Amino acid sequence: PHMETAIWIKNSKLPAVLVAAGAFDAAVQALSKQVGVVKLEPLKKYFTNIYEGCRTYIPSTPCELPAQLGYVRAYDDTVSEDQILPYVPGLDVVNEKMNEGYKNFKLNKPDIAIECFREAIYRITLLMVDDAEDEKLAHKILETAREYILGLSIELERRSLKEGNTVRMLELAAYFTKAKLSPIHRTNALQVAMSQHFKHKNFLQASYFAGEFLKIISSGPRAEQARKIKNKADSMASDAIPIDFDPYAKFDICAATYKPIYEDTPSVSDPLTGSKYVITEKDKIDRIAMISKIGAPASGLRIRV
Amino acid sequence: MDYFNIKQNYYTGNFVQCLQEIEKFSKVTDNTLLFYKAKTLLALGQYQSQDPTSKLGKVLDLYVQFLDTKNIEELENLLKDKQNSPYELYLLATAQAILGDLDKSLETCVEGIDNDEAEGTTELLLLAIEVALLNNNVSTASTIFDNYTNAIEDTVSGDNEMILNLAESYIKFATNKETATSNFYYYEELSQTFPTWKTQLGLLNLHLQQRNIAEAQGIVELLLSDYYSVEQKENAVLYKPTFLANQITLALMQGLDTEDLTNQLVKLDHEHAFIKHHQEIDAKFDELVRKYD
Repeated sequence: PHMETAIWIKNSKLPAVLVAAGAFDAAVQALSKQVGVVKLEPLKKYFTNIYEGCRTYIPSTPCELPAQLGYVRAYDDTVSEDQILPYVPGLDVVNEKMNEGYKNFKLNKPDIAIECFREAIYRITLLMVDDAEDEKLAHKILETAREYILGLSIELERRSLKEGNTVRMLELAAYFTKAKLSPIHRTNALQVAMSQHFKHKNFLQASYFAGEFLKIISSGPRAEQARKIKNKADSMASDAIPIDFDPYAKFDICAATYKPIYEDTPSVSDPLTGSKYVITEKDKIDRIAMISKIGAPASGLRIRV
Repeated sequence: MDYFNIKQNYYTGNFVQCLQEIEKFSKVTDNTLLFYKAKTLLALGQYQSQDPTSKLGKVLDLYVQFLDTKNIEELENLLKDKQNSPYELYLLATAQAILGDLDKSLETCVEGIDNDEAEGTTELLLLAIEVALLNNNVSTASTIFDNYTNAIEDTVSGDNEMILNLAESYIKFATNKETATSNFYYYEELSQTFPTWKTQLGLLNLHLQQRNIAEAQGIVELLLSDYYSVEQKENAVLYKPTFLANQITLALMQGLDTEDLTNQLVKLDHEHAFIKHHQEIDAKFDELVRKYD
């Protein structure tokens, strides 16, 4: 709240700047009305980084004197004294983290991958952007990030099942297929689904999934199995175990219960993530990034200066 | 007068040489010489009481002793009500500011900036501006600076022009004005004439300042390059804390994890500005988590 600091708060009251100006409460209150942020713990590191990220110390003369604070501004000498704001690491890094995510997805470490996407969702939350392309993009990334957190959260919950629940396990391995990931990655979802529906003589899906996969992978080791599986399966339209899954339908997967939310089905959204849940979940925290209240009303994520 | 060299080496950080410039005088019982000598020895971590006779060289021993016990007792004592020289005060002001009394420190500085002794005054003008900026007082620093400037004449600017440019620099650094031109070229030149950790680290700051994480990155890798972190372990272990602090901030710009391992070093090591702020901020946040139950 000093000579420099004041300019900042005077020039922009968006969270990121509030945080950098050392006005934490003000920021906490803004993220609350804007994105429905309620649980603060997994957000400390981010408040800290923003704050320390725009401050640097140069040594004082008699060395045993404490160093002098210097501020790192967002722009250079040639800018309206109006547009004097703090430096806040922007999207360069949001991507860097989104990639760590993908790297960990190919490696098969959902835990460590979900950890990344969450981080990118946090950095987007306290981002500071000037162009409108970047603001549009920030949201695009946020969208994806949750689709991967959601898709993996489903694969995880599926892996957490003890035999005997094979009805539900086939239900999940199918829903994972509905997580709007990039095709290249959706492959592993299809393969998991396609192969589990095969294993339990449910070639009605087994065939579906396999084909839905082959149409993204011409040839290769794994792609070749997809073929051999789609044939054998196609020759016996079996329905071993019918599941609550309609590929010819429109629905979203509840990020909490992992049951499908059809167009009628009453649902509530998460102000920040946008993930969808059944009314049962109203007023609890979202599973995509334990920060916001489901259904609480918000006035929009404020990223742009 | 002549020791323009003694000085020009001190304020650039190489006491390796700043001490050799003082050797060129066979103990001229000069206060300016006593001052920079005792001060330069401390820097090279080789201080040795330069005499208990002088009522300056004596304040020095007291000050050095002070540094080892954050105790201003005898220091503030053996000076009270007595009308002493700026040099004697400068050492007092630092003691006070090192302790945290930044307001009583600027008073001490001004008290002497405006009295008798022709010598030692510009050395205080700096410490006044430093102590003012530390205490977060930019314009007072500017004014303390502006009044002394627009007044004083060409001769004082002779020897001490360098002592002055330094203060002007620190003001520019906080003000964040001409950080890319006048100010960048200032540190720029210093490093390319006095490659010390001081000059270097300053330059590193102008890069961080400017978003040049690239150039910044370089200046850093270099300070790790043996020439500095080994072939100069001396006035290089002196600046470790501030250097880690600079790396943290650089690392934060590149979104690097290092934020933690790095400031482990400075934490379990020094308790300076960055860590003072770090604990301040870290706590203010938990104070908000309690608050929303």
